[PDB]
Amino acid sequence: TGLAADIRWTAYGVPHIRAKDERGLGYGIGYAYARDNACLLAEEIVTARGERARYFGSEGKSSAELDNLPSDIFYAWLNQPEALQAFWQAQTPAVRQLLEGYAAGFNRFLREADGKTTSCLGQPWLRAIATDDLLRLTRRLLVEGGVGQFADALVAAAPPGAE
Amino acid sequence: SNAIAVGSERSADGKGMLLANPHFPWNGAMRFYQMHLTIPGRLDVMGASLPGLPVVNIGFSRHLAWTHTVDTSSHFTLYRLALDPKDPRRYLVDGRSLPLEEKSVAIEVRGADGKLSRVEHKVYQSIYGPLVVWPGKLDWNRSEAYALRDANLENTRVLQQWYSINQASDVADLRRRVEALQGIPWVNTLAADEQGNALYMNQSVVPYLKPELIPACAIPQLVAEGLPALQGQDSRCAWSRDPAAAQAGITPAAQLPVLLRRDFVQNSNDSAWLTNPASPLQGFSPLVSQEKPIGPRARYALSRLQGKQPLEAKTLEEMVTANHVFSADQVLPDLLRLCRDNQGEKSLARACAALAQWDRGANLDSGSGFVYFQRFMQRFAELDGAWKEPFDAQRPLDTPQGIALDRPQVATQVRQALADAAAEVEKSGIPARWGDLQVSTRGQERIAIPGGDGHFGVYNAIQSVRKGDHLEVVGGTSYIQLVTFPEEGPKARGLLAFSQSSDPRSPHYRDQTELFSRQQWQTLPFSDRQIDADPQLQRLSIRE
Ligand SMILES: *C(=O)CCCCCCCCCCCCC
Repeated sequence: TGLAADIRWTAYGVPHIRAKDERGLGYGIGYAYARDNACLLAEEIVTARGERARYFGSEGKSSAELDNLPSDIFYAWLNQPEALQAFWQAQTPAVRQLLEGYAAGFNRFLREADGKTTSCLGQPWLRAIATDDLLRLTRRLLVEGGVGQFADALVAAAPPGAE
Repeated sequence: SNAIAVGSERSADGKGMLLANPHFPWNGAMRFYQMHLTIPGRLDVMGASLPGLPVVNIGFSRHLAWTHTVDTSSHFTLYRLALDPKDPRRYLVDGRSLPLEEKSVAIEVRGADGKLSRVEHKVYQSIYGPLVVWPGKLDWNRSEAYALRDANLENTRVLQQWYSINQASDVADLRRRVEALQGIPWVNTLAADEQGNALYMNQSVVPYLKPELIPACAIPQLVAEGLPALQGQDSRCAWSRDPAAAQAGITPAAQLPVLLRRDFVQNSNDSAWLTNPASPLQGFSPLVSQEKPIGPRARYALSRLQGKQPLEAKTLEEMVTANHVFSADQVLPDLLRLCRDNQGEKSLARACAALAQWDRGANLDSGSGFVYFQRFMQRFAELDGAWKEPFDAQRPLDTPQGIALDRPQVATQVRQALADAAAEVEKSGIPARWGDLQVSTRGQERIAIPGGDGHFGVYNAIQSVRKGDHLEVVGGTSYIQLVTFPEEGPKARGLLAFSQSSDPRSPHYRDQTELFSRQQWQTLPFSDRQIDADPQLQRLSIRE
């Protein structure tokens, strides 16, 4: 598209993104962010997709210290396709463009990465991202003052038996 | 988190000034990242953001700086359901039995053999939202269960909200943009502008219940503990509707705390109440803001801010870099008296000497007195009626304070806490200063980190966990930004404490962390002139 950005970096790797529109601005953000934090974002998107158990088994935990399977159940429930679609449909053109640009810029970095700044190169979970994945992250953060604090409790909620 | 906005009546230059000191994770989905965004002619903003978000979350622009702190407002309500006495998968609303809904999810699990298995899980839902179980507290038995309604699930405005903030010109504009949209999920906003306005807003997404409904709609035993919990068997306890709210069931902007001043506003995660004690914020819903005792970080900030002397940038910086352990102001004098009252008591000798020698700080060089103090305070926190002066609502800045050593049982219990704290410290393996113990691991190296837990009143709040022989930092001071507004353009200084990159391979994995260790803040370059003056300047243009 009009995916174009000019990026300047000052001391300590702080990026300064200039673009003529939101798509280009997102493109520069997603690219600069991937250079420093591709593995981090990939891991957190795995979490917010409810795919931790698929890549890591049930023994591990998310960076929020939830067990992988309870975490996956919670995020599968939170980030259902109907919820992501409703959220997307409610977004302004500018915001949609920011998100489209970010996914594209992140993916451009991933296409070119040779491990210079990417310790998880070659892992099967290090994958091109979609705008839906950024909506998954957004919604994960959105509920951190709410149902996110009750993720274990939601998973544990089962009706009484014969006791 | 801490935030201080200073206005024309207190700033040394008569313009606005903002200190942003959010305390947040050093790893993971909430790890701050610095960036400056520009669309020439219509957007120019710099600060830091959470992973995956193409907007600046805390930042500044030509005439404005803003920050956030987590608020004490409720952003959800629990609903206690009255179960159908004939069927625990049904619940009563106005005496009518309704069925729970079921939503199944399926998860793939990688097994011992490396193959995938499919696990199906049923999530039960009521009209309010999903059911939640906290064993021993919120059970699902044959009489009752709990559902949770999260107000931010329908907040589709959150990204638009920050993008709108990024376009704001000054404090008045920021306020208009936040109040119009009501997209902020769970934080306060504090801001200052070039003209010298200082702004505080408790403007977020909060479940709305009209005041007359609260006494009967609350679950008495749960609200007593600060859990927002409502009666789910009465349809009149549904969140209230109001045409002025941006989203059905949330509190209208007009009913949420705002304080606009020209002296200062501050917040360190307490309620709106004592944002500035000269103008207390009172009369809000319990779901919004309550007049509760303030934590030692806010008491510390208020002790430094009250008075009439001009505040310079350097004053606010030093409130962070001093590492003063303000909780010590409340108990150390009496703790020292107890030490002297017990001279020649073997079990207390090292503790008492360490405490007397201590600089009352969480500096790299701070002596073992800090560690003894921390372990003592964790025990003092469990004692009943040990404060000399309990919380006094008419003296909220100075209470609670002191130890009731004149009361025999307290003196005995306090002395025992110190002995116990000292034994725990003697037991662990300590040769050594605070920076020898608290570190951030980078590769196979460890960098000493100043600061201490916010619960001990250290403005520079740092949370750490025991890992092997050290305390490993996991959260706290993160993105630091201190902004003033000289004529040339905004002058911003700070750091990202854990550095830009979480990747050990990166040139920017530990560079600002070394600086954070030495507490050497740096320019945050904003203007083309500042960017161009940087001898490390690098540039890439990309397209597809
Ligand atoms: C101190 O209390 C912590 C302050 C953290 C500020 C975080 C920035 C604002 C929250 C962003 C929410 C975005 C959700 C998509």
